[PDB]
Amino acid sequence: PFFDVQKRLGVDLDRWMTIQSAEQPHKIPSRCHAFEKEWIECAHGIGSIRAEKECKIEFEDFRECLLRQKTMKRLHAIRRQREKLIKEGKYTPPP
Amino acid sequence: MFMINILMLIIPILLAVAFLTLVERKVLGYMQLRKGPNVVGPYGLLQPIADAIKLFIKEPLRPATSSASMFILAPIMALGLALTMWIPLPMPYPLINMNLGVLFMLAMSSLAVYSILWSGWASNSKYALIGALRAVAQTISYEVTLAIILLSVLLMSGSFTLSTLITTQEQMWLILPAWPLAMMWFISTLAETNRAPFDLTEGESELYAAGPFALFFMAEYANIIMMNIFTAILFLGTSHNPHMPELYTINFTIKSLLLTMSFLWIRASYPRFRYDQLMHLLWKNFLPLTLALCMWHVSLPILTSGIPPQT
Amino acid sequence: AERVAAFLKNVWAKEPVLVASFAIAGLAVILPTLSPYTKYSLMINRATPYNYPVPLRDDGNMPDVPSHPQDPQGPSLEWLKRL
Amino acid sequence: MSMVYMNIMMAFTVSLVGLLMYRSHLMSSLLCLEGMMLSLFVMAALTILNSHFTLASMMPIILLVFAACEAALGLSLLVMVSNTYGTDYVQNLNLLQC
Amino acid sequence: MNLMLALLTNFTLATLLVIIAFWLPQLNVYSEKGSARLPFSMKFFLVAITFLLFDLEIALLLPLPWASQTANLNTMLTMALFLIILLAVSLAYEWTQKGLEWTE
Amino acid sequence: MMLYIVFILSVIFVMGFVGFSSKPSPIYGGLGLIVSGGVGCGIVLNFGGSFLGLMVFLIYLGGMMVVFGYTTAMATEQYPEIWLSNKAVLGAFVTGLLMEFFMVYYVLKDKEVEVVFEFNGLGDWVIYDTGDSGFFSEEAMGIAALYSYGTWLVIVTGWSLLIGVVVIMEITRG
Amino acid sequence: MWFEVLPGIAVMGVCLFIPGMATARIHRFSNGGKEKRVAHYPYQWYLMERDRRVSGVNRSYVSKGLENI
Amino acid sequence: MNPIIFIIILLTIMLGTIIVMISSHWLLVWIGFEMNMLAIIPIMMKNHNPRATEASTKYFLTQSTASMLLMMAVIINLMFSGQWTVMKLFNPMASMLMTMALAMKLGMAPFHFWVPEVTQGIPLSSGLILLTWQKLAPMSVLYQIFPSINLNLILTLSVLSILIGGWGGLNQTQLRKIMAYSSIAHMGWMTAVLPYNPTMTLLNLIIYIIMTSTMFTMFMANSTTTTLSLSHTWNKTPIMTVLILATLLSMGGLPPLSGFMPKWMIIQEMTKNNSIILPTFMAITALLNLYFYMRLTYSTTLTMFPSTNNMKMKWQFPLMKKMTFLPTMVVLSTMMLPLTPMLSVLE
Amino acid sequence: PGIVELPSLEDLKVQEVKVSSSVLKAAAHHYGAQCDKPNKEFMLCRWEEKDPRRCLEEGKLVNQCALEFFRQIKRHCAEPFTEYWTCIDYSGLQLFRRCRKQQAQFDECVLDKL
Ligand SMILES: CCCCCCCCCCCCCCCCCC(=O)OC[C@H](COP(=O)(O)OCCN)OC(=O)CCCCCCCCCCCCCCCCC
Ligand SMILES: CCCCCCCCCCCCO[C@@H]1O[C@H](CO)[C@@H](O[C@H]2O[C@H](CO)[C@@H](O)[C@H](O)[C@H]2O)[C@H](O)[C@H]1O
Ligand SMILES: CCCCCCCCCCCCO[C@@H]1O[C@H](CO)[C@@H](O[C@H]2O[C@H](CO)[C@@H](O)[C@H](O)[C@H]2O)[C@H](O)[C@H]1O
Ligand SMILES: CCCCCCCCCCCCO[C@@H]1O[C@H](CO)[C@@H](O[C@H]2O[C@H](CO)[C@@H](O)[C@H](O)[C@H]2O)[C@H](O)[C@H]1O
Ligand SMILES: CCCCCCCCCCCCO[C@@H]1O[C@H](CO)[C@@H](O[C@H]2O[C@H](CO)[C@@H](O)[C@H](O)[C@H]2O)[C@H](O)[C@H]1O
Ligand SMILES: CCCCCCCCCCCCO[C@@H]1O[C@H](CO)[C@@H](O[C@H]2O[C@H](CO)[C@@H](O)[C@H](O)[C@H]2O)[C@H](O)[C@H]1O
Ligand SMILES: N=C(N)NC(=N)NCCc1ccc(I)c(Cl)c1
Ligand SMILES: N=C(N)NC(=N)NCCc1ccc(I)c(Cl)c1
Repeated sequence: PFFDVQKRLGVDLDRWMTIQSAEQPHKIPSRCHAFEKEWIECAHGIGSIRAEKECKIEFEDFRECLLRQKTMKRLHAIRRQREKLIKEGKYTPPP
Repeated sequence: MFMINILMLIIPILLAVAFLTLVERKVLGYMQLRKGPNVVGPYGLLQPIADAIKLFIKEPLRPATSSASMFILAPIMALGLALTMWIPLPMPYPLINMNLGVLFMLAMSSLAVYSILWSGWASNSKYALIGALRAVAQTISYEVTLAIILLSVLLMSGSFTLSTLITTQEQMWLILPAWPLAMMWFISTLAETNRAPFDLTEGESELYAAGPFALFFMAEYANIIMMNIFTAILFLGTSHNPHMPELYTINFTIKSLLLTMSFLWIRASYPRFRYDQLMHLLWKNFLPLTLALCMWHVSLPILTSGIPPQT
Repeated sequence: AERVAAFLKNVWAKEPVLVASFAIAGLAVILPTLSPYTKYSLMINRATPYNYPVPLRDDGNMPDVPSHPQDPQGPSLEWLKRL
Repeated sequence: MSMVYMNIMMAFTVSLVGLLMYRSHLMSSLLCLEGMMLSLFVMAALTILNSHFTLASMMPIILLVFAACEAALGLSLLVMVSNTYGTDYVQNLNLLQC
Repeated sequence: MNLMLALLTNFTLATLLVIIAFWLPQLNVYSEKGSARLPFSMKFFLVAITFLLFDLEIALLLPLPWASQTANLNTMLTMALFLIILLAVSLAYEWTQKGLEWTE
Repeated sequence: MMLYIVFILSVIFVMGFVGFSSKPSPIYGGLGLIVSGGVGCGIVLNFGGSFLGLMVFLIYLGGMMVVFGYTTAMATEQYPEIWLSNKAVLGAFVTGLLMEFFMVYYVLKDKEVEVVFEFNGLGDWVIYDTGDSGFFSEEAMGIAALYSYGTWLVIVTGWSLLIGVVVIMEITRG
Repeated sequence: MWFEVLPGIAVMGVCLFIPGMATARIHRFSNGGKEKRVAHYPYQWYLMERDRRVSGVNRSYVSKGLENI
Repeated sequence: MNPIIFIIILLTIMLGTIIVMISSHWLLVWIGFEMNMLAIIPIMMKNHNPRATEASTKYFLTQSTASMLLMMAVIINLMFSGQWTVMKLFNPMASMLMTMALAMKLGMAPFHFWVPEVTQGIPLSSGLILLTWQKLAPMSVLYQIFPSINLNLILTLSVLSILIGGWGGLNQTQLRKIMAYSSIAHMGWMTAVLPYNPTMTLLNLIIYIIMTSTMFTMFMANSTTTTLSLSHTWNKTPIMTVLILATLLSMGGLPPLSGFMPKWMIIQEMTKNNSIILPTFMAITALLNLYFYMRLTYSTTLTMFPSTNNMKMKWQFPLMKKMTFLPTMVVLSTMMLPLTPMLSVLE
Repeated sequence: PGIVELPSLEDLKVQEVKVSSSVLKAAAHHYGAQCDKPNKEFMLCRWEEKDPRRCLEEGKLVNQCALEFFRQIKRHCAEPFTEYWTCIDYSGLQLFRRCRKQQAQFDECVLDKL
């Protein structure tokens, strides 16, 4: 915040909803809770210039959980191969 | 097997609407020291059939409309939405069991105002458009209290599921703890359905034809019945015995019939509100009380320790 | 006390609908603070177990934590059964 | 990204281009502005629901409420423009040219 | 799937009744027999706009049956009453400013 | 397949947007937005957002869009112009549908497409969660938290709505 | 006389009675003679899906008892 | 407008700004902008005339479009980082959208067309708010997201604004349009230095606000909105003509006046970063502003323009307008250069 | 990246408790008391490990306890239990409160016989 009034007064006006690993009703966890927790703890207090390099591993994993781009690409690869074999008769799926 | 179930809801709804026209005429007649239909079939039982056939073989005089698509759209929307309002109703089992059934009915009913608006545009006449806008203003105004009254009741029920109202009223009808809301709810449904003393669309034009006229009429009377079925569930909850569901259906039907007859009773008894006066009945009388009773019904379960369960 | 009483009688005669609205809204704001049952609404809401009660690893110095659900340690809902 | 995001972003782009490419009616441009809100509501709701961000579930409601209040202000300006000129044509709003 | 079928049936039947209501035998063989300010009060605009703003407030009150299940009842009850009171203040403002009048 | 229901709804979503974004008569433009709103609610419904879906219907379509149509009938258009009668509207409408069809055809043929950015086309179901067995709606828990966690949000939201009433009465008094 | 209004009311009442009666009996017919299972929440759906696998005929309303133990 | 309502509406304009400045959540930032735009419109409309209605509508369309683009940036940021914290954005397309949205809100070139027109169409007091208080919230967001802004984009906006502001002001006789183009030019300096030292952005913003408030207040004091009307001041309030002269020279960046300090400091920070061409180009281009400031001094203070006979009737009455804080602001607007090292309080 | 290590199909085999949800609901309260110890050990393992692969053996003991629990009911109280869960199964919501007569018979049988 430009003027960090919240921290000066110790009052929580909107911090409670900034991240998905914060406290949630009935302890319902977000899907990427562990990934966001890891990235936040890696980058805590060292500043964003340092974190962009030193916490790239945690952030890449968290981004993978968020949008699953690498997982979908892998699934697309296996499916495409399976169609070829079905189109060539070299594979019959089990039951 | 589910399509059978849909038809066994649609067809009886349309038949009940047809014979409500007979019942309304005969009840009004006897309150007017006369008889009403009693020639077309024994006790007028064929009168709805003669009227239906007559209307559909009548010349469909539609003036060159400013919008062909909106002329067709309005009756389809009106009738389609009217039938949709019935599919979550527990009688005692709903056709579609919705977790947010109460909210679904509120959302669908709020769309019914488009048929009024579109039919105004299609009329190609600024006089009918102005009549449509006055009706829309009345309808949305009374949507405010219906939603808030409904919310206040659900604070004693605990959920938006319609069948949970049955459970809430196992020991006692909700009309006892909430008769002030039942009073304003009931009058709001009259104004919502443009029923007398709130029938200002009919009165003001005094001061559509054939099948397309018939369809708007069918949708109106389907809504009237559905509103009174909703009122019975909301405030006069019938007990449900899972091994004899038909005892629920008999008792709940009688309450809905009686509530619908009270609509005809009221129409026979009072003069019509002026337009500004039914606007003041809402904004300056019902809404202040509904807001205060909404505050009260949020506090009451908390202060009595009577918060209902979520599930 | 009297000029206010003469004020209430006027609004009761002229605007009974508004007098009732304000009266009900005041009770909705005031009564929760006076009611002796209000405290139970908090307890009942907390007694409803929405999620699994994850057991604690026993380190040998938790005499207030029951080992079995039917042991006598831990919160009791006897107060709720009577209510 | 997921396939649905392709079309939701496309809808926002389509309404943004509609908004930036005026015709004559101010109301037509106000509809495009609501279109952008509706696409934002869907994109936000999908992201929040799929990720199970529980406390963020209220955010689309707040978006809807505030943007509807914005639209009410926009409509009020349109009627005042229409009262002045008898139409809601944007071409009439060119006095401040000089 | 059931809800989709119910909706499709309801509006398909409504469509069929409407079209047949328009196209029935007639037994005749002869030839058959714009964007301005509508003269409508600003008062009717204010009703619709007033309905909208109250409707947006209602959207915020709708979660109340679920909110009453919270352990933070003190906060929840204070905020519910605050919202409804603000709704009442809105009505009081329109009322005392002659926004609910139909004369003139 | 019903496995692509979300994708199909989003295709109609875009077509409704190309409908009113081409800006025909504000009456027909309003219809295109209403259809898009309903289709948009269906998209939200299929992601598990029942309440959020019904809010679009209750508030966006039954609330805001009703007032839009009401205002249009009063202060804009009282009788629609023939749809697609103007060449500019038709050109814009056709162009958006042609673009949309190409995206749909290419993403369906390759089960992926790169329209500026690269998207997957396997179906939206692939990203769904696989472990739900709680005795409540999580969306309902989140929205109900407005009254416990969101005190600040309630205050500023309620204040803005009240000011909206005061403001619009100032604007329109003239 | 007033009771000649009753025949129209009776027809109306039977018409309103059929929807509720039909749904109740159709549910029993399609669910093995029991009430149709209600699943408003993921937990209830999870148990219903587990019942479908346990049934051995892919019918959640076909129950297995101690005879399967 | 009822005076109590006016106060509450003014307090809501401020509250919307404060919410933006204290928020750590993008949703609350967006709400602050929406609340602020809701309350500003009535003060633009308060004199009820077609020009005011056109100005408010053009303002509404610009600001509502920018706020939708901001919301889009926030949501893209949510998808690619799963959080709402107000800070650097985690997606270049989100960064561009937010930067363009804030540029539209600030009226930076090439999104500037609304500023001269809206300012012309509203009363002086409303124009004072629009060109001073309304810059606070968008600048306070740029202050926080700058680590992720595209350097070429932000510097292109800065350069275009200084050029368009300088050129646009050369052709104006209306005082409200002059201040508008002056505002566009000054926003260019504020954002040009942002990538290098945001503290100098704050310094230029604060000094800009003080000087702009002084000009508007002096225009209000005499109810002058045109160049010729201002040229009658010498025959009514000679002291005012001198205060206008000093303030205009300060706004022109002439030493030893206050308005030189922001240009001085911004040039220093840019050169420390081996940026030499851009500061030099900026400083020369700002001479266009100095030109049409000087033109006003000529017709206001340094010559005596013709008067009218009815002006004598005005001699018999005293200034009754509030002119709140004018003596303080004019001194700060002109005599602060010796205290330049005080800028470190802004760190 | 590495290879996601998975157990063998045979490492996951175990006797399954193939009774319907109404049967489990009817026995749930006694089952919670009788099989608490192996159940809590498994749930402690799952929450500490955050990995289903690390608690498979604890999950096999959960199944074994459940089977032995239902074998005891079958041996002794097969008829009161059958009447009780059959009453639960009729309800669309599987309500306890509609089956208190049958619950009392089942409860009285396990108390005497077990
Ligand atoms: C301290 C470190 C910082 C250093 C930076 C430099 C500081 C200087 C800037 C301070 C701010 C400007 C304040 C100037 C106060 C002006 C008061 C004055 O000199 O008299 C005004 C004069 C009064 O006229 P009247 O109202 O009629 O009363 C006398 C009866 N005849 O009115 C007249 O008679 C009209 C006079 C005709 C116009 C002549 C203008 C030329 C004189 C300009 C003086 C102000 C200098 C402004 C530029 C700054 C110079 C450095
Ligand atoms: C122009 C009008 C300006 C009005 C300004 C009014 C400011 C009001 C500030 C409200 C927030 C007060 O401070 C904050 O409140 C809420 C409830 O009290 C607390 O929140 C509490 O409820 C929920 C429950 O999970 C969580 O937020 C948290 O677990 C709990 O502490 C915060 O811990 C506290 O930091
Ligand atoms: C609900 C199902 C009922 C199924 C009944 C099926 C019966 C089919 C036969 C229909 C007979 C209709 O009978 C005919 O209706 C049309 C209504 O437009 C009347 O009107 C028609 O003829 C007159 C001239 O005669 C024209 O001026 C008029 O424009 C034309 O519409 C005819 O005068 C009438 O002869
Ligand atoms: C007990 C507290 C319960 C919480 C209540 C919830 C908040 C409701 C806020 C409503 C505030 C309305 O405040 C209301 O303002 C107007 C001021 O013109 C007063 O009404 C006054 O103006 C009217 C004209 O309109 C005059 O005819 C009347 O003689 C005069 O009293 C009302 O007497 C007062 O009630
Ligand atoms: C225009 C602004 C309008 C703002 C309106 C705000 C009105 C708020 C009125 C009710 C506030 C207090 O309401 C009620 O008070 C009692 C105090 O006895 C609180 O305390 C009660 O409940 C708590 C549970 O948290 C118990 O631990 C406590 O023993 C009990 O006394 C309640 O938690 C609160 O629900
Ligand atoms: C003005 C029109 C506004 C319309 C807005 C339409 C929605 C915009 C969608 C933005 C989301 C996609 O945003 C884009 O995603 C891809 C991967 O997913 C990112 O990644 C891409 O560029 C970087 C380059 O280092 C690498 O990750 C990689 O080469 C490539 O995948 C981009 O850095 C980001 O810009
Ligand atoms: N208001 C009344 N009750 N009398 C009346 N004018 N009824 C209208 C007659 C009617 C309309 C549609 C249909 I379908 C049917 Cl069957 C009968
Ligand atoms: N961002 C920049 N380029 N400049 C900057 N703020 N540098 C930080 C160095 C600095 C300078 C003056 C002071 I006083 C303090 Cl405490 C710190």
